[PDB]
Amino acid sequence: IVGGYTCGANTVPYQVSLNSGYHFCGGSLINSQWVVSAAHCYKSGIQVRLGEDNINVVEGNEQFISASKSIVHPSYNSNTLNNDIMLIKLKSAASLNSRVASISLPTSCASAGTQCLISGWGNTKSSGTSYPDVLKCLKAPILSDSSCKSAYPGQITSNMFCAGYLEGGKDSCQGDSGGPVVCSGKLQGIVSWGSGCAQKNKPGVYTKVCNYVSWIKQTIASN
Ligand SMILES: NC(=[NH2+])c1ccc2[nH]c(-c3cc(OC(F)(F)F)ccc3[O-])nc2c1
Ligand SMILES: [Ca+2]
Ligand SMILES: [Cl-]
Repeated sequence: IVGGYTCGANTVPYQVSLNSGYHFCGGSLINSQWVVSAAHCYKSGIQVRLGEDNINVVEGNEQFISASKSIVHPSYNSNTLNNDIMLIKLKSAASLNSRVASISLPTSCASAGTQCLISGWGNTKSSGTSYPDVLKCLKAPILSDSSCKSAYPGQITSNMFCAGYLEGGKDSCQGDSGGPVVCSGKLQGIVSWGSGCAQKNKPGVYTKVCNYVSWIKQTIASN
């Protein structure tokens, strides 16, 4: 997260860290045995780490659970990143409390201007790499479709939305991929891609979760 702030320990209880010997992506806990992340974060050997704040120190509240399986959207396109969403089922269910909790899926899409919270352990420099130990947060608004398409002509599909600041300086970045974009208590986006991090007129692009709720429900109901 570039231009963000320290969230504070366990203030974002649905945030998870996907780990393979190091943190490589974020994700969101939606029920005690399922996590939602981005399809481009897919790899084998994933351990899901819940209740984290400093990812390099065991401080208490952490639950490390292995992934039993990851389900990448069948229409995911790695070249356009269209349908960039993945579901991860946990080997055991997580113990939910106030430090570990799931987030609700939306019943309707969010509109432009909605203020959301983006969090993650990704890079904090727009020019270079500084990876934080603790969770960083950024409050950002959803932009209009016209400004988003004007910023990335021919690259935005109906399953994507832009959120951020056109003046540059505040944005999600590499390492934040797969994590949550929460607006009014509902998971509306997943960190997907952007051109560099916090560059002027190059906002972040997020997977539009309201377009996948029946797919998430049907897939969880059959696995
Ligand atoms: N500007 C943004 N809002 C943004 C957000 C997530 C990103 N994730 C990545 C990303 C970049 C990668 O390429 C690199 F390793 F060459 F930096 C790889 C994975 C990523 O998720 N870039 C990103 C940019
Ligand atoms: Ca820790
Ligand atoms: Cl276009």
